[PDB]
Amino acid sequence: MFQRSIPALITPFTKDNLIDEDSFVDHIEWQISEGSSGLVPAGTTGESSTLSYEEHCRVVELCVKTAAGRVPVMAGAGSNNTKESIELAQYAQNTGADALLVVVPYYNKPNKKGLLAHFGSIANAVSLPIYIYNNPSRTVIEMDVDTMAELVKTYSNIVGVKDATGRIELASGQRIACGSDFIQLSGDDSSALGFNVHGGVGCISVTANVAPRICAEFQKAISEGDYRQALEYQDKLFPLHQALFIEPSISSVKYALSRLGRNVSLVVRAPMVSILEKETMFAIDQALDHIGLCAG
Amino acid sequence: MFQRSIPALITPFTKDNLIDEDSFVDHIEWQISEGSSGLVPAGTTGESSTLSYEEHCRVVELCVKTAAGRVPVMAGAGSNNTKESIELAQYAQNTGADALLVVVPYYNKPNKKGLLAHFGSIANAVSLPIYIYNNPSRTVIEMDVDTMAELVKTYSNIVGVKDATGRIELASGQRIACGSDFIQLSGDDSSALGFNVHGGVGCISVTANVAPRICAEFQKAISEGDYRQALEYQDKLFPLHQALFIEPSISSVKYALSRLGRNVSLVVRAPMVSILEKETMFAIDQALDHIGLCAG
Amino acid sequence: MFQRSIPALITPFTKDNLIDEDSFVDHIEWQISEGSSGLVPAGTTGESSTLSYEEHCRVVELCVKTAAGRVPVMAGAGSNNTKESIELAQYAQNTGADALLVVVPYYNKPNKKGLLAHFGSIANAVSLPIYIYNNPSRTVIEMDVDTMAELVKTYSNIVGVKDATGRIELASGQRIACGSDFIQLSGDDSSALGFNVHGGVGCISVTANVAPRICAEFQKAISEGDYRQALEYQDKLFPLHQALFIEPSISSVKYALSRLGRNVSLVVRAPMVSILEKETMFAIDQALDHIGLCAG
Amino acid sequence: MFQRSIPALITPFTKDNLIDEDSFVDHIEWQISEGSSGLVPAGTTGESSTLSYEEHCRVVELCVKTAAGRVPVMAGAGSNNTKESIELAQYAQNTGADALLVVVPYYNKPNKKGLLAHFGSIANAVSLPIYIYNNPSRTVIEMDVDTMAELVKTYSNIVGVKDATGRIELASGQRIACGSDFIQLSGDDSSALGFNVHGGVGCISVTANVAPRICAEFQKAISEGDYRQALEYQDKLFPLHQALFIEPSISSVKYALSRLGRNVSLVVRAPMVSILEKETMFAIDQALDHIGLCAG
Repeated sequence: MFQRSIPALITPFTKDNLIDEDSFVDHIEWQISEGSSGLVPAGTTGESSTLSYEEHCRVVELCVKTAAGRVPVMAGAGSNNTKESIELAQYAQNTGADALLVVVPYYNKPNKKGLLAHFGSIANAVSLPIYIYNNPSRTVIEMDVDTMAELVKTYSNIVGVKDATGRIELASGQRIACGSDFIQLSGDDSSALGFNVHGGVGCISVTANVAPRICAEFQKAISEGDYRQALEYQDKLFPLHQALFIEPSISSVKYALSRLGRNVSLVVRAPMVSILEKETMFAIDQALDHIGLCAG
Repeated sequence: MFQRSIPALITPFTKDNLIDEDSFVDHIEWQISEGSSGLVPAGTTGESSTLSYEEHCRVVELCVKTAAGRVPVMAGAGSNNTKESIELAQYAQNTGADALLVVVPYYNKPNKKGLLAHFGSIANAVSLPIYIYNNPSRTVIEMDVDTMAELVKTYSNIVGVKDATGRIELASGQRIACGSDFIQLSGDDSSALGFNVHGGVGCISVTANVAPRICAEFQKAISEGDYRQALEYQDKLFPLHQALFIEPSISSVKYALSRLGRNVSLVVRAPMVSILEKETMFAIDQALDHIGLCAG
Repeated sequence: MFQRSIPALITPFTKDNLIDEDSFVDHIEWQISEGSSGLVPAGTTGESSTLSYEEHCRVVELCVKTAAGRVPVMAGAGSNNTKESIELAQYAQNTGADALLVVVPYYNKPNKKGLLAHFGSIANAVSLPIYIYNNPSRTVIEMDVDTMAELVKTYSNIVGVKDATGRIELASGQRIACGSDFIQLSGDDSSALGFNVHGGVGCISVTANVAPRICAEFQKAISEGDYRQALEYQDKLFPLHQALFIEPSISSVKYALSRLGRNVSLVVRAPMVSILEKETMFAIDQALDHIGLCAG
Repeated sequence: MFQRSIPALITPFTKDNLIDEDSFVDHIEWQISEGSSGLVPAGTTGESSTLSYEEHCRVVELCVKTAAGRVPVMAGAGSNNTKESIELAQYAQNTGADALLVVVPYYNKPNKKGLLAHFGSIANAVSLPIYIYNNPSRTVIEMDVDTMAELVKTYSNIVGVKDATGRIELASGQRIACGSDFIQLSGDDSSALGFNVHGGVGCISVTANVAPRICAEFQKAISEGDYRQALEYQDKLFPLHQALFIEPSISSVKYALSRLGRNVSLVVRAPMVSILEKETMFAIDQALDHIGLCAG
């Protein structure tokens, strides 16, 4: 269902700090027409932390409605509050999302029993497929392979993992412990290539917001086993993958989009800021030039 | 205003998962009568992450009402959403809190510019004193000393720090950069003794929920400069400090209070769980009995 | 020159704690005849830390003489003492080694200028090609890509890197900064597969000591672009890669060899010990059974 | 036997890269006359890693000879090679050292069983008191409290710890597990103050090489229980402690001694370098002048 290049969509805002619905719809349309194979609205790159409950639901509804069955929609239903995660997940199901992205809880640092209770509670409350989002660079705690495999064995609707660790030996461990039917998606753009050769089938991507066509061509080459061409694409994309997280990626991505001439405002929500250092903007501009996408 | 032993209060719940208002009031009154010098409602140990906005506000209101001016109240007023932080902060001010505890944002990892924007926006929105809560073991990012000093220099109501790093060299750096008038409180029970000799004047404490009298005695000895006596208390308390975070301290504290005969249910909100391993309960019971806390 | 599967050779010892020269020769012969493409004597897996200067030179001499030009020999010349590294490197050159493996200095933690001085001093003292061995899990410090690229640009005989980080995004960075002529070898068995698709051409391997034929077949499949078959080999080898570093790999490898019936004693040198936990030996035995190599 | 301020002595070298025996003797005599209470020759700050066996021995012999029983001498006698450690330890005993400093092995990462074998073999080979030097920021592995206690319980001449973690909670854990008779010395200048209030009785110090009198005064105030006075010294010394490890402290200490007019050359052995950035020298000079150390 989910494969190849899947943007973790930004959430654009107006000058007045409302959801810029027309910008969001346009970005989704453009993503689909440039070759993105799926959509993740209201994830981390979507600024889930600074959306109200209502706005989070609106972002998911609007992504589901816009996509209109053309590509599958994996709605962000992440929080560190299990009851709220259930409510987000049930809203996503009822509005027509195809799957759920559920982050390992951050900040309050549950132990293994707490992870089983969190993901089990969600799995019991919805019938949609659930993807575990493992990102210890943000959550501190990391779901281990034994816990992942136990969840996969216990609950039919826990089907996959967004693996943002960038440690691809884990892709092999997860493939052996959970089975080759388990859907593994990279959550780290710069190691997505190696992640797929170890068993992954796609990438939930920051850079795809900015360069959807080349990211789609990159993932197509991997799926066809043209790993020579995929490396050629890797070498062209890697400087952009890296430039987009010199400073926080949500600000960096929106800057890159405006420099491409897209209808996306620079506005982000505190504690994120839109101001980038001169050297950061130049690193992004040169990485975009290097993929032609700008100057050539 | 804030000094010696200050519990980061638990938020007790009923078997029906409502706020146990009677248990909360009794806990505060017991804490005061045993020597706690101040109160922090709706912090991390207070399960702020699993409280709704209205419950969080109600916990703060109740704590202010119950303290009745006997001890100062530092309300938890911080999330990783600046607008929500301002809303919790302004509620706390209008209901009569004496100060605010504002955590460095977790999960979404702002950069230094974002920290200045976050803490600056909160400081401009209230007139109450603000304490920066630095806990990188939960937030991943760490506010550095230059940023902390800039905030103190820029905003007159940014007045202190909850320093939960456990790296007491930072106490010396913050004392020099921010001034000896900057109020430093330990956020790490096990290193609170050294923290104070480096410049701190108290501890926002997990263990004080369980053992408020001995924790108050420990801090009193420190403020009297009886460091020999403070080290004897340290040796009695350290095993309990340590046993309470074998598993998440929220669950462990409520287990301990229940065992001591306090009217506190075991209930916690997912992803916390109340089930503890037997080896964990055994370690807690041994540390409680070494101190001599069972009335029976 | 160096490609595919290259064992970091163990150094066998007799009951009496001398170098077991006949065992070493036999292990080398067996490695070559099973398909290993190169040899690294007196590296980390070779217990370089507990060899005398004389014994280190003897191990390199004996590996060079045994190999007799059939496969290339990359001699360990690593220490955290630059003068001693020069002496080891010059001995290796004079005895007929084909290249040098030079670890980033451990324990004394030089800064970037110190790394330039260390690797530059060695590059000036020999004409052999030098491979940088980056392993911060043992050295704490990590050579960054700018430093690596500067060394490669400055000195003709710094030609490659043993990259033991297991973070394969670095393979892409090193490929772009140092050029595709730069020889990158994985130093992490479990991520070797993804490391090669990102630009690597081989692996300096622990597991190859134990399963040289399958490791050689694994690397052959990668070099032929049969990444489907390589993944099949990965899934068979990964449990053995992981089982060999539950406890220190030098002890684990020698245990595995004796369980295969090879003439290798269990003896290691303090502070390493030969005693393995029951659960460790069983994890290794099952991983060997899973590659048939034992039971079938 | 060991208490208050104990420099980890630098090893000065000549322009020809020989041991500057005259400079070393003058440094020791100056350290004693300024209040240092003991001496550690041929430790980390003494560039043990770049000394030959015969130079290391000569540094220890000279330090013992020069101290002339006025202050005790704790010889560096530890590498990551147990047999070499025994040889350095036995030399130190036979030349008249009072105790031994034995680092947890670096680079080759023994497990707990290996630590027991390492420290046990050394303890059985000498009758001198042994101090465990725990410095995971250099060794990666960290001796845990259970292992330390087992060693103290098993070997009567394992008597104390050099604890360079900077995590003073470990001081409380070691005091409880090993006994209040276990001698704890800080290995981290910046946290030495809190370390002592948690149970320590002195500091094996980098900064004491540069500022031995004020460091001795600082430690004297602590042992007198004048913690208010100790905090005033902390505030004066902390900027110097910090400035001396902007770049490797070996280079920074010799730079500072040279600037103060001591007969100590700048020479260091690769991979250390004597060249410091101007911003580093400026920070050191400012911290030296804040204390008032320039005679001119």
